[PDB]
Amino acid sequence: MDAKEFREFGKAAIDYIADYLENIRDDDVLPNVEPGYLLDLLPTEMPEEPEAWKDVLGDISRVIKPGLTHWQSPHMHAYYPTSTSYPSIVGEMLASGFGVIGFSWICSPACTELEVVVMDWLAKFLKLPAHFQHASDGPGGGVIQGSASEAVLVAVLAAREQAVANYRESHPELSESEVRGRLVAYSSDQSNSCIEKAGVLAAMPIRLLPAGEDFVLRGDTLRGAIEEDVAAGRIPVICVATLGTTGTCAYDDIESLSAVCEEFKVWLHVDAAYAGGAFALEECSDLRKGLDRVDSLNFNLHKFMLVNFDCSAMWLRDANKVVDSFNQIPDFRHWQIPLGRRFRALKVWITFRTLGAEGLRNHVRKHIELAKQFEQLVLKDSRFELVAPRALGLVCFRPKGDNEITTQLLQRLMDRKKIYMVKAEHAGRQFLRFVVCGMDTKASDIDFAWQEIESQLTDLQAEQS
Amino acid sequence: MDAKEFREFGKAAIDYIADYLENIRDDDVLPNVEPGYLLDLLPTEMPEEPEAWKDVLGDISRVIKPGLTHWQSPHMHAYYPTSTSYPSIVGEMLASGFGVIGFSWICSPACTELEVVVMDWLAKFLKLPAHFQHASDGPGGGVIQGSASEAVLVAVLAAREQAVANYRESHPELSESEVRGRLVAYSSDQSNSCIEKAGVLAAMPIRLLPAGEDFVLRGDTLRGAIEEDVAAGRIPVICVATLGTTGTCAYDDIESLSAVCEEFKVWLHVDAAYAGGAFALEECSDLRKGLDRVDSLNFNLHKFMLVNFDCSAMWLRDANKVVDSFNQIPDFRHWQIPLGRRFRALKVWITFRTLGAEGLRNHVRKHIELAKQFEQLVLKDSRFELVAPRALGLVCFRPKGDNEITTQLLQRLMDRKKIYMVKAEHAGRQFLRFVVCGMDTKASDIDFAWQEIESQLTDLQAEQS
Repeated sequence: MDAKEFREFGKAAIDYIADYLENIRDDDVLPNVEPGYLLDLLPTEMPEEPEAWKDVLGDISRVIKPGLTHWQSPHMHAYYPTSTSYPSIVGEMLASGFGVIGFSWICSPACTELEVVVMDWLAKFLKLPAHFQHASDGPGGGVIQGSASEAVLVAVLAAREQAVANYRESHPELSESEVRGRLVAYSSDQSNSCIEKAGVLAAMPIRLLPAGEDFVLRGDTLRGAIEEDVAAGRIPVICVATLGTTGTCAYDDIESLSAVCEEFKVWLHVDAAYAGGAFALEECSDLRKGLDRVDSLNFNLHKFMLVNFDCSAMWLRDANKVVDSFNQIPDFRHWQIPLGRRFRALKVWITFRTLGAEGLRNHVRKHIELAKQFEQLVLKDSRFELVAPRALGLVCFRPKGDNEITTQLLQRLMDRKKIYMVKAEHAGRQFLRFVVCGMDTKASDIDFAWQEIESQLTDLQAEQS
Repeated sequence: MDAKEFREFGKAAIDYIADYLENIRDDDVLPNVEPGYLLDLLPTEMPEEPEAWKDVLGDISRVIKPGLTHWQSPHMHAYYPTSTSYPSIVGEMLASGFGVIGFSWICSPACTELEVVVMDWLAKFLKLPAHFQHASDGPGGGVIQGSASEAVLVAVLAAREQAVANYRESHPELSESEVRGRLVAYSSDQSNSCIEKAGVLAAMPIRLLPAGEDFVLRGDTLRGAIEEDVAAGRIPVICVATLGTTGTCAYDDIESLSAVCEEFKVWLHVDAAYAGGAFALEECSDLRKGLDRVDSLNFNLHKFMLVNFDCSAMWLRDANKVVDSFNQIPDFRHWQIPLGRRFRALKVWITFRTLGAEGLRNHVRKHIELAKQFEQLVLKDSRFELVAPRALGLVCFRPKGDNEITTQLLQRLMDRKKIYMVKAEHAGRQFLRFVVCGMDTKASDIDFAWQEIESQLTDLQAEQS
């Protein structure tokens, strides 16, 4: 394929995407196809001769799209968002065009330096402690990772290596086997499953300690567990706190956990994957309490920043601790698991610049406003109740009565495919999570979701016989 | 930013990329800028109001491009390729437009099913054993990973978990601490650094066993080491063999390593990251010896398949072994380290279809032809010698005489920035690696590189005083 054919293919693809995104709420958010549908539609060998890009592009709509759940839709309410943005799509495409890999400065200087610059930009925008800036004096800095799962994994592995070095150096009569077999780490029982999986991958136990009734993990619980461990001759390694839990968007108490952690020399990592965005807002300032005291923190730009999926930010208070475990312009291949790296800073930069900090703040505030609107609908309706206080873009609620009303209502909504929600459960009680996900989400979209929900409960209950 | 502004931005970006790529050999492949150049050019805060995309796009050329090493250039000879392709850039952009995440089937069915289909396509094209196909009876199948570092890490971690389960279940009097502290794994001393780093991350020793003079690791060496270990009460876990070593593109002997590995119940993973592409060629059939006997294998599509960077394929003989360690349509989040996944199959599919298997084969054969041309130049010149036999797109060679002639020649080439090569070293002897990397690479490009090299040695030697 030569350049002209590329200009034409690419231009038609730009048109295709613009028109997919502008018109997205006209399509069912959930797909109607059965597992295996695609396998049946597509050949079993790659074509021997080259196919025309018009035919391929037409196939996108014919056989791919029907098998998509549309994440970019205002009607997607199921999980924390990916919602991308136009500039982000252009930036990623540009990056793909350069096709450069940043495993060292000379592999391309701009890859690395632009990462340094946008991570500092983001740290200022999120009102993060100064020491998280590269430009700052000190070893602190941020790095773009693939996902929050990877950032959590990095922090856990780094803490495990620093622990087994600080200990074994302190007590060389002990073998690595013994020390490593004595390591223990902690988190909330409300933490994301990526914490657990990191425990498995790190070969280190992660105790999921009970959060309160309010889904908040607290310093006294952690202290208790750590004393229980230390007393037993075990070595406390890292605590992974969560700001913005998956279930209710609960916030662990970082001040008390922090005091405890400094006490016992425990690494404290904060998974802010979703709620990190709200750090940018003065009215959310409470969410930043204790941040000047933690070791590392992650936030997913795709979740709140309108940078398309991939793109997790991780700031370290002291990067040496990672670099020493895995092995002035930073050498980022040492701040990460893999060796090569994509040029992810490009799309981030393009998005920050074309949106502006004002646009970013407005975007977060708009999600908060839409969720507030939804909550008002839940509150006004005598047949529904709130299960948790509203937080950011998330409202947890259920129809009053038995869990099975929740289950049946959700099944009806699933089958209709007009909006997408998932069920959750806490202390035996099942509920529905409504999250505002849209690139384009408007008040009328919230009204649409509520009408759909409210309707389906009306019919559900009008059928009971 | 609304849709019209996106159509215009995106279309201009398509033009920008097409014209960057068609005209790329007109620019120096290596950048002339100093570390810190970009930090100095760019503001220290994100703009508060939104910037115009024309201004941003113009800045790409002004401040980004000067800080790029141009990987897509025919004049990039330094490392195994990333070379992307036009259709791949369009596909990735399309994927970004959907902005979907495949952490489960329903998160989008097409994400997963298309992955199944292109991994099978690729397995047939690479003449891989049938059992590596999803469609095949049996638990075998492939999965797209982020990089070869990740695929190697996955295989090592999976092998470590299966080992500590199979053992501890066999001898429950032993604690996990003891078993885990007794684990040992193996590789070549010529293996990629990602093997070593995987050892560190996996908390498992990886013995880099001496390859022969020919840079090939052999079954007898592995047997020796494993017997040395077993005798000492240690548990052999995994051997990571390499087809296509970084230094010389050497090939470990997979048949003997295989026999040894089956003997001791050792997981055998093959890192084929680069040379995997040549599996598609009948004249390369020897490279596939023993493949029906290994556990898992990785190949980087970006290296030989013209799919842009990211995109490593990993096939498992039995996927249960990974799935059981980390935790019919496969559930791919279990075949991997992270939880969410990008829709990477889309660009792969678009590239396979628009290129054709014929185009892919021609591409690999063309690299082989260009390297053969280069080697002929080295051989005809009385002042240069071959350090290793030519393999695929790689020729290792040096100017005759002391290592310092190699060093000085490389420094001259670096300073000129017309072509990019790196130095290597084996058994005290330093040499130059010439790899053909180009999307567009032509015979005249090979002639260009040789003229540059040959010239610079002539001047180097004509200066000595």
